Order: sequence, then structure tokens, then C-alpha cells
Amino acid sequence: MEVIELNKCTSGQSFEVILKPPSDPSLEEIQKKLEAAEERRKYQEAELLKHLAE
Amino acid sequence: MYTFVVRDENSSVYAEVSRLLLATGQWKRLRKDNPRFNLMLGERNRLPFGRLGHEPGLVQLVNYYRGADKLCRKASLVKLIKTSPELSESCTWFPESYVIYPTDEREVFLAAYNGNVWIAKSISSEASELLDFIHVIQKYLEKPLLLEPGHRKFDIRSWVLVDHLYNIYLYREGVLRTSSEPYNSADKTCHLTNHCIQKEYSNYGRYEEGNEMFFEEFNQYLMDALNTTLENSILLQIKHIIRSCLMCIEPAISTKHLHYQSFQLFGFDFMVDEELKVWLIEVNGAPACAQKLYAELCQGIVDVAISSVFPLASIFIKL
Amino acid sequence: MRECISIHVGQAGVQIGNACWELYCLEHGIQPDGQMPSDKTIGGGDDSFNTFFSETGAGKHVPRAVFVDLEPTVIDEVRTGTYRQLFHPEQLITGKEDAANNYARGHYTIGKEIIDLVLDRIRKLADQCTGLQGFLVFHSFGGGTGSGFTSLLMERLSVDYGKKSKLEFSIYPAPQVSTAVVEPYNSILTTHTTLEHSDCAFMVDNEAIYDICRRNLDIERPTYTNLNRLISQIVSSITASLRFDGALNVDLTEFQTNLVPYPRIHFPLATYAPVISAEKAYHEQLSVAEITNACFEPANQMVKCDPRHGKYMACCLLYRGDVVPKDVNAAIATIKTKRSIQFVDWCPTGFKVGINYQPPTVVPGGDLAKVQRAVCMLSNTTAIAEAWARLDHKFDLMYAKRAFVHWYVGEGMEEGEFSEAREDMAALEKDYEEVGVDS
Amino acid sequence: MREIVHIQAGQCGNQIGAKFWEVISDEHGIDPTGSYHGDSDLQLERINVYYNEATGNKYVPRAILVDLEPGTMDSVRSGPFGQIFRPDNFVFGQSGAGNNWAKGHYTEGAELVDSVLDVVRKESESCDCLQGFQLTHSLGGGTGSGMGTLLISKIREEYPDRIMNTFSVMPSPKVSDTVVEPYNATLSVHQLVENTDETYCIDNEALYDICFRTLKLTTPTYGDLNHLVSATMSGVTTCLRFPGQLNADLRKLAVNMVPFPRLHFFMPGFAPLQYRALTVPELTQQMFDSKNMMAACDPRHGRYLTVAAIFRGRMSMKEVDEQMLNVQNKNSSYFVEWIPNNVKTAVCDIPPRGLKMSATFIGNSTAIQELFKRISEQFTAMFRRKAFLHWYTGEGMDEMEFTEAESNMNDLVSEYQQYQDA
Ligand SMILES: Nc1nc2c(ncn2[C@@H]2O[C@H](COP(=O)(O)OP(=O)(O)OP(=O)(O)O)[C@@H](O)[C@H]2O)c(=O)[nH]1
Ligand SMILES: Nc1ncnc2c1ncn2[C@@H]1O[C@H](COP(=O)(O)OP(=O)(O)CP(=O)(O)O)[C@@H](O)[C@H]1O
Ligand SMILES: COc1cc2c(c(OC)c1OC)-c1ccc(OC)c(=O)cc1[C@@H](NC(C)=O)CC2
Ligand SMILES: Nc1nc2c(ncn2[C@@H]2O[C@H](COP(=O)(O)OP(=O)(O)O)[C@@H](O)[C@H]2O)c(=O)[nH]1
Ligand SMILES: [Ca+2]
Ligand SMILES: [Ca+2]
Ligand SMILES: [Mg+2]
Ligand SMILES: [Mg+2]
Ligand SMILES: [Mg+2]
Repeated sequence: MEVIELNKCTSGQSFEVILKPPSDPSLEEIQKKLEAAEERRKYQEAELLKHLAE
Repeated sequence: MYTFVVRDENSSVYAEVSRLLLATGQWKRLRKDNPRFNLMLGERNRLPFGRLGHEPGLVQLVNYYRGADKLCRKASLVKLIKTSPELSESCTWFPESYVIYPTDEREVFLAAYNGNVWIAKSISSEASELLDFIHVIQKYLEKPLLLEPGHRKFDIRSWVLVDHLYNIYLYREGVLRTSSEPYNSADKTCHLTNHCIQKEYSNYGRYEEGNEMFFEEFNQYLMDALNTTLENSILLQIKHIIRSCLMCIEPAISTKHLHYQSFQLFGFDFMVDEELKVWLIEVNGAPACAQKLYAELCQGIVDVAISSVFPLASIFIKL
Repeated sequence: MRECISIHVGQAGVQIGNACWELYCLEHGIQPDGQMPSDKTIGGGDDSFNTFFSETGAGKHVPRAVFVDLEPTVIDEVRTGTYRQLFHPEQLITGKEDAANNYARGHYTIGKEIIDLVLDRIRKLADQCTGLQGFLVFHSFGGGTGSGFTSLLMERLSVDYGKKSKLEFSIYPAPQVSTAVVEPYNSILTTHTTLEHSDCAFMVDNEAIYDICRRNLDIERPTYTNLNRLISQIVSSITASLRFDGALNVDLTEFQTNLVPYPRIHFPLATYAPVISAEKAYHEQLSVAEITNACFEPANQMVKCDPRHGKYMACCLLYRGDVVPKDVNAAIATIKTKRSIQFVDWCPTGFKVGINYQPPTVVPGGDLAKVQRAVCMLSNTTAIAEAWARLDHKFDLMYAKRAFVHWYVGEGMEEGEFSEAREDMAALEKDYEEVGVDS
Repeated sequence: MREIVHIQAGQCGNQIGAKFWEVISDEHGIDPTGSYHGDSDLQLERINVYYNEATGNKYVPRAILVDLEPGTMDSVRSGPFGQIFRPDNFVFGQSGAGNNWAKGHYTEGAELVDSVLDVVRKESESCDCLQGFQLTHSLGGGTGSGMGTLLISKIREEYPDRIMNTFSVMPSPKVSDTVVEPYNATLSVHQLVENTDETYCIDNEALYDICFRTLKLTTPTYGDLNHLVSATMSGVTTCLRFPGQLNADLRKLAVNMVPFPRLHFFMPGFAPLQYRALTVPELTQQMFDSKNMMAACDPRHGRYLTVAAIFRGRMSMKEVDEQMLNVQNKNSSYFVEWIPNNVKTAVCDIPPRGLKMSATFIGNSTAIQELFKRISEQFTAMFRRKAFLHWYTGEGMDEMEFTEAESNMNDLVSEYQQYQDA
């Protein structure tokens, strides 16, 4: 059981005790995702408005 | 009205338990995947303990202790006994065993090898034959207590129930699974006292019905032949061994401060030598029961393990 | 001095954010009007508390925080609340209508229309920073905004602030505390999308806090205020090292370095002790040994699970109050011989300890009693995978029948994302198993 | 600010709509003149959801009154709270619909529909953020059934992203006006399946049975039936109208109550249906009782997909939670196991008038298929002989349109049975 890296100050202190040794998508890609979903909403709504028009 | 589910159809013991629950009119069986239950008779493998105790307004109980597999596996038991200070290598009531992979204790086993008969499992006097077969290699008790007449071998099965409060209950009725063939220290039928083996490879049922001798007969035998009782010569050691194993693993498996509760029925197997010393062979996490003892024991389970948590509207020895 | 920006998303994030900054002000001696008598350097400075607070010429100490919600009702209570003078109006961002417990609505539909505004307001705070460390993101798993918009935000933050660390405080859904039936969906969806963008995430199960408030505080039905003030104490204990003088976890990077060996497995388990009722007139002060032992009790964990049947990768002990290193070691030595503490073989069986002499601050009139010493243990255990398993199972039950799926598809999301997110969670559970379980 | 635009169409729709406004105006402390005289600010906190604020701090219902004959709307205007409604929101014709869906939907109704949409448009423009629409009507008549569903279709065309909510009164031979009611109801259900997000199924057979068997009324009138509907509508909209723990609107409700788009037909319930206060266990027991249901379906003949419950009054929140969990745990077989925690409860501290406490039930149960089966049998019995069809073909309809409506409702029934065996 060893205590290492003991640092002290006015606010308190810290240390480490050892007990045993061991044995991204770009902005463009995000925009496409958001726009692809938006266009899928637009298509679904257009189908609704078409269905209502009929 | 309490609710329960069944997730182990192959369970002989808990098939009777569920039957008794229904015969009270206060328990109702649910579908196997219904989460709104009070009691779970779970499966032997990969039981989802992680999903227990998260349903609002439900006290949940399960018929298995998570982590009890450490005691109920061949290699795990050997490792547990050696590495636990409360058991240690000087255990004295557990035969000299070594874990061998086909860690590990291969050199250490050979150092002790050099009566030199051992047995591999997961029987030979030559270490070369044992290793080439491969698991754990345990010292074979070459001097077992032999019943007369017959000059035959036996083992002792004890049923132990541990409730949610971690009370250790020993069933009064144990059983001796005896060999129907005479012992020969020079064919592994008179060496193995398993019921499935005796009912097949053996003179089966010659001396007692189905090679099962119960405590009252065995006690009377000890009094007539050795002028002693079962309690003194054997049960004291059995009760000691059971308590040693279960207390050792208690802080690892106890559900005292858990969001769910656990109980479990255990099957301890013992061997007795000619010096009337009791040796622990193994521990069964999902044991079966004797046919004539199903009625009493299963009712005992409902009474102390189930109804203690879910009260409705002793056959056990407390250790 | 290096700054940290806090981001609160959705109702849960905002209301918890309220509880935290209330506590922060009490700890640093900052009055609701923004004034801080302790600070002698007027209108500037690079003290430890400046990491969370900027300063104006009038001596006002302004939180480096942004509040975002897709509906105004929750944030409106901040604009007219006790700390209405504390925040700049720009920091408080609200939309018209919410995501309606729908991840897809918060992420795709509404998120697209407001994401640039949020990033711009965040950029405002970033320009005031001489050396921004990164971000602290507070949100729920279950809310449409908390799950949907947060994941989108985390993606864009990785783009605009690539070198910056991002920490999460996530609210795990519990039927005991006002959940919706679709919250398991939102939880898996947001965890999948946010996973590669979060360096370290602290999950808080509402079930755990609910039970702690019932058990320890004797509150039959805890309100959000009761829950959040308890959560704020844990959050404070975790972020105290960033706001005060010290040598442990002084920057956001240290959290990953000390707690997260494998990037995907970045969900440390938090455990706090002691939690004492303020109504309790007579109570004995617990010792260092007692509060440290309580860190290994499942009943004191932020997420209900069993660490006995898992393996540790890292462990950090954060003490506050009358605590000396001698008593800590005497406690640790004792605990090892009683508890089941199994570390992974490729890690040092040890503890990183941090101690702040100032005892935990409590809100006047609150439910929490003042204690002379308390501890928060941050341990990366594979046992926390139980929470993933529970959550994934509830996902599987509904998704097998495609229940509620049409709501998400109707918002422009593809059904494939459901399976993609679930497969990622399946892989995550497997990672925990390979690290924690033996054959 | 989550405003709702209310629409009431036809005789039944206007008579129940009027009663609804009388009840909630009282709960919000609004007098027949539209002036507030309450005692709590909790009454005014979410008043904007159903009321517009006038010049001199008067509150005017965001309600539109529609009919093809002036009779019922003359009664409403001369009613107790008749002066509270905006005069320009009275839209009516002179011809009537003669209990004919075709006249409401295709001929007489088509002439009046644009005038209604003008008022709808005007009310929507005065909303900070329109939450959705609410319609009260019957399915057995002509105006509420025919023109009502035409309105819904027209509204969805102009406001495709807004929630549509209906309180729809289902006809029954026990409380019948004409024999063509199954024709009108079947044609309407077809519309409701496609164009509503939430439909509360109010069965006149159930309303009658409750009045007769439970309330001990030997000769129930429409007024007695409407008292139950008015009380149910108040409880259903409680979390919309009053401040509380629950931060949710109509869309959040629809998202969590509707697992599959077509299956959005709810069984409403109410308790108690006296000066003796009810204990929480009693409220919970009665609320789940079939005799307190208003769809005339046996919940034990099916399974609950989702359940919402609203308790009103000052009571133990722990006891409420315990009793609700109790019912689920004691009857787990009547709740689908593939939707975890599918029963949610909300509590409002403010009780309705005349009760210290009450409970409102909203169930999405597969047992509702019994309601549609009943209508379908009555439909088929006449349609197989083309009985009374000339009333419809004389208005331009063809037999094919009846066959399609029948097919779609039988499909609806099969889909309910599909998830009852899941
Ligand atoms: N601990 C805690 N949890 C909260 C709080 N508010 C909401 N939650 C949890 O958050 C989940 C619901 O998500 P919300 O944050 O309320 O919803 P949202 O993020 O605003 O997203 P929307 O659906 O658009 O409203 C539920 O599981 C709640 O238990 C809070 O103040 N404290
Ligand atoms: N070291 C030993 N010395 C003597 N006999 C031994 C022995 N080890 C085992 N046996 C014999 O082993 C037989 C029991 O089987 P064992 O307990 O080894 O495993 P098993 O195959 O029975 C699995 P389970 O108990 O779960 O059914 C007994 O009949 C006993 O005679
Ligand atoms: C606007 O008023 C309501 C709005 C909602 C609900 C509700 O019933 C209790 C209401 O009162 C009628 C609601 C309903 C059911 C749920 O599951 C069936 C759910 O997950 C969740 C809910 C609500 N959320 C909670 C935590 O109760 C949100 C939607
Ligand atoms: N509950 C209730 N049902 C009504 C009322 N008035 C009519 N009904 C029912 O509605 C159907 C008649 O439709 P109605 O609204 O009168 O015709 P409409 O004016 O063309 O819409 C019949 O099934 C009646 O039983 C009422 O005031 N209350
Ligand atoms: Ca300063
Ligand atoms: Ca005309
Ligand atoms: Mg055996
Ligand atoms: Mg919200
Ligand atoms: Mg009429």
C-alpha cells in the first residue's frame, strides 16, 4: 500500500494510493442528414395533400 | 394475491413448489416474460438478475443467489477454497485438488504426485494417464467407509436452504446414494455412487430400494456396528462444512441491502472414510431431491423461503 | 485559468442546471444579484471560480452557462426566478413548441431550425474564454429535447470545437419518476448518436435518487426540487475540482485520463455519502471510514446495480470537509478485506483521492442536513452495464411490435436508425462483458 | 402558448359542447357574462388554452358553433352561458341535414364549409402557438357526422401538422333517432381512422346504461346523458387547463397513447358516477370497473395497449400510486407486456364542482373492437338488402363508397384483434 503524488494547498490535498500493480462526421455530413429527413417529411406531406386533393 | 413466473421447466424441485403455491389460492402464475411478478423461479443459465427489483410497488424474490456459481462449479470451488483465508490450503475437510487446463497448477500437481491414486473430473494411479485424458484432479479417497453386508461405497447428499436473511437451514432428511456393487481397490461402477450409474451399469436395488438409504436406517446401522450415532460421527462435520462454505461467500452474494431478494436450495455431496471423517465432494446449485422427500422439502421451501417474504392469510436445522 | 461552459438542454437539464448554479453561488459566496464581496479583483481575475463565472465592470459574476429548451415554460421560471439577475438574457434560449417526447422531432424537425442559434449563443461565451477546456452537458435520456436536440448539439460541438472535451450529466429514465412510454426509444437513440462525441458521461438513474430521497430524507413522494438538490450535490462534488484550488481533476481532460481507459466505456458510476435528513434533530456525524464504506453500498449509488459482480477499471474518491489522508488510507485498507473489490488485470488496483477542506454546502431550508464530511466515489465498473441491459430489453419489447415507431418516421427519421442504434447498444453490452466477465 | 380551437357541430355536438363550456367556465371562475370572479390564480394560469382575452379583461371561449339548421344554436344562444360565445363564431344554415351523412358531407355541408374555415382561420391567427383542434359531434346524424368529418378533412388540409382531437358520440338502437344511424356512423369512422390523432369514443348505449342501472334514472334524457359527457370532457382536459406536475400537451398525449396510427380510439371513464367522500382505493376500483366505462365495451374481453388516469382533488399521492400499481399487479393479463409501464397517472389538486375528489379514465383497449363490430353488424344487416340507401344515392353517392367504408371498419376490427393476441 503506497501513497504517491501527494499535493497540498490551503483548500485541501490530493494523492494516489496503490494497493496492487496490474498483471467524426463533418458539418456537411450533418447538414445532409438533417436535409434528408426534412425532404422525407416534405414527401410524406405532399402525399397527404395529394390524397386529400383526390 | 401474489404473483410468480416459471422460467425453468426442467426443474423437478420447483415444479412441485409452484404446484403448492397454486394450491393456496393466494398465488397466481404469470407468463414467463411478465415483469410484474413477486417471485421468480428462474433459469439455471444467464439469469437476468440485472432486471430484478426495478418494478415499482413490487417486492421481488428469486430462487437463486447471484454469484453462488463460485461454490457450485468444479474448478471454481477448488479456487475458492485455496484463495480464501477462511478456508485456505489447510482446509482439512476437502480432498487435495488441483485445477488443470487441457494458473494452472500443473507443475504443483506433479510435485505432490512424486497411496497415489487420483481422479479427474469437470480414476487412475498414473499421472500420465490422467493428463492425456484431459478439469480438476482430486485425490481419490482410497479408504472409504464401506457398508456391510455388501462391502460397498456410498455418498451423502444434504439439502440446504438459505433464505433472504441468509439463514442457513439444513433439511433433517438427508440421503445416502449407495453402491450396489462390492468395492474393489484393484470398472468404475463400484467406485461411482451416482444414481444414474447404479441404475444402469449395476445388482441394483439389492440391499435398499433404489440404492437410497435414509438417515434413520443409517443411524441405526452406526449404532449396531460402530456403537455411535449419525449426529456425532458425521452430522457435526457436515453442519460445520456447510456453514464454512456459505459464510465464506456470504458478503459476495448477500442480498441484505439489495433492491431484490434471493434464496436458494443447495445439494451438498459428502464422502466418509473408514476413520469416520467427512469429506466434501462438491456443491450442487440446482439439485434434485429424493422421491419420497419431495413433498416435505418443497413445502418447507414455501414456508421459510417464500411465505417469510410474502405471508399468507420445523423440518429444518438452523445452522 | 481555463474556462468551462455548461449547457442545459430540455426540462430536466434546465431544472437541474437551476439547482447546480444555486448551489455554486452558495459555495462561492455569490449573491443572486451577481455580486461577490469575497472577490477583491473587480471586473476581472483568473481565480479557480472564474472557470464557471465571468465578470462584468459592475462586479457582477455571470455563469458561463447556456439554457436551451424547445418550449419556454421551464426557462421562463428562470427569467422571473430568484436568479433572474444572474443570467444574461442571451443565455436563456427558448423555442415555440417542444419535441413531444419524440427524439426525431427534437433532433431532425425542430433541431434543424434552432441549432445555428444555439451554437451562435455558445460562440458568444467561447469568445470570452482565454482557454476554453470544453463543455458540461446536462440533459435527460427520455425527453424529446433532452435526447433529440442534445445528440445533434454534441455532433456540432465536435465540429466547431474539435479539441475540446465534452462531459455529460444524463438522467436515466425511471417509471417511479414521471416517464413516458417512448423514453426507452429516446434513450437508445440518443446514446447511439452521442456515444462518439462524449468523453465522459455521468448517468443518474431517477429510481436511485427517488429511493435515496425516500429512505434517507423520509420524503414519501419526492418532488423535482428534492431530486435536483440531491443531484446538484453530486454534480458539485464532481465539478468542485474545477472550481476550487486542487491537484486532482483540475481540467476536463483528467476525467477521461483517470476514469476512462476505453473511449466507448465512458460511464463512471457515482456514489454519494452521507445523505442526512435536515428534519432529523439528533444525528451522529459519520466518520471517514463509515462514509467510505458507504460508497460500496448499492443503496447509495446514482445507478442501481451490483458492483460485486463486475470489475473496476478506475476509482476516484472525492472528499469534502474534515478529512485527512491518514483516515482515508485506514478506511481503504479495512474496506479491501471486507468488500468484494475486483479490478481488471490490466489496471492498477488503486484509488485516486481528492480532498477539499470546505464541507458540503447545503441550501438553506433544504431537505439535506449540514455534514462535517462527505464523499463522492467515481468508479468505472462493468456493473453499470445492468442499466444498459434493462433499458435495451424495454426497447426490444416495443420495437418487436414496431410500437410508436410511426411517430419517429413521421418526423423524417428512417426506421433503420432504430436498428442501427440498437446494434450499437448490443455491441456496447458486449464490450462490458469482455472486460468484466470470465468464461 | 398551447391554444386549442374548439369546434362543435350538429345537434348533439352543440348540446354537449355547450355543457362542456358551462362546466369549465365554472371551474375557471368565468361567469355567463365572461367576467372572471374566481378566488385562485391557478384558474387563470392556463386560461388561454381555451379562452381568448377580450378588451375589458373578459374571457371568450375559442369555440366555433356549427350547424345546418339554426334550431339548436338558438337554444345555445338562449342557454345559461349563451352570451359568453363570440357572436361571429355562430355559423349556421337553414336547410338542415336530415340525419343524412351525404347531405352533411357532400351537398348541404359543402355550401357552408368555407364559412366555418374562415372562422377557424381567424381563431388560429389569434393563437401564440396553436396546439391543435378539438371537435364535439355525434356519428349517427348528418351535420355532426357528415359535415363534421368534412371539416376535419378540410382542417387537416390547411393545418397538416396540427393535432386533431374528437369527442365522438356513437349511436345505438337503445338510444336511437333514425334507423340510418349505422350508415352514418360507419361512413364517419372511415374518416376518423385517417384524419384524427385522438378520438374519445362515447357510446350512447353506455351512457344510457349508466343513467339507468347506476344513477337509478328510470327515464334518462339527453340532458342526463350529456351530464356524464360534460364531466368526462372536463377530467380528460384537466392537465390541459390546470397547472401541475405534468408538463404536456395534446401531441405528447397522442405520442404516448397511440402505438399504431389507426388505433387511436379511446374508452373514456369516470368516477364517481352524495355527500360521502370516496377513498382512493374506491376511486381506483370504480375507475377500472366496466360499469364506469362509456364505450359499452368489456375491458376483460381485450387488452389495454395504453392507459391514462387523472385524479382530481386533495389526496395522498402515495396512496394513488399504490392503488394504480395494485390494479396493474393484480390484473397483469389485461395489459400488454410488450409496452413497459403502459399505465400513467396524473394528479390535480383542484377538484371539480360537487366532488371533493374524482378520477378520469382514458383507455386505449383492444376491447373497443366490440363497438365497431356492433356498428358493422347493424350496417351489414341493412346494406345486404340495400335498405334506406336511396336517401344517400339521391345525394350523389354510390354503393361502392358504402362497401369501402364497411371494409375499412372491418379492417380496423381485425387490427384490434391482431394486437389482442400479441
Ligand atoms: N431528476 C430530474 N429528472 C427530470 C426533471 N425533469 C424531467 N426529468 C426526467 O426527464 C424525462 C422527461 O424528459 P424532459 O426533460 O422532461 O423532456 P424535454 O427534455 O424537455 O423534451 P420534450 O419532450 O420536448 O419536453 C423524465 O424521465 C423525467 O423523469 C428534473 O427536473 N429532475
Ligand atoms: N476424491 C474422491 N474420492 C472418492 N470418490 C470420489 C471422489 N470424487 C468423486 N468421487 C465419487 O464421485 C461421485 C460423484 O460425482 P461428482 O460429485 O464427482 O460429480 P458429478 O458427476 O456427480 C456432478 P453433480 O453432483 O452436479 O451431479 C461419487 O459417487 C463419489 O463416489
Ligand atoms: C395533456 O395531458 C396529458 C398528457 C400526457 C399524458 C396524460 O395522461 C396521464 C395526460 O392527461 C390526460 C400521458 C399519457 C400516457 C402515457 O402512457 C400511456 C405516457 O407515457 C405519458 C403521459 C404524459 N407524461 C407523464 C409522465 O405522465 C405526457 C402526455
Ligand atoms: N349523448 C347525446 N347524444 C345525442 C344528443 N343529441 C343527439 N344525440 C345522438 O346523435 C345521433 C343524432 O345525431 P344529431 O346530432 O342529432 O344529428 P345532426 O344535427 O345532423 O348532427 C343519435 O344517435 C342520437 O342518439 C345529445 O344531446 N346527447
Ligand atoms: Ca475577480
Ligand atoms: Ca341549399
Ligand atoms: Mg454428485
Ligand atoms: Mg420540455
Ligand atoms: Mg337530431
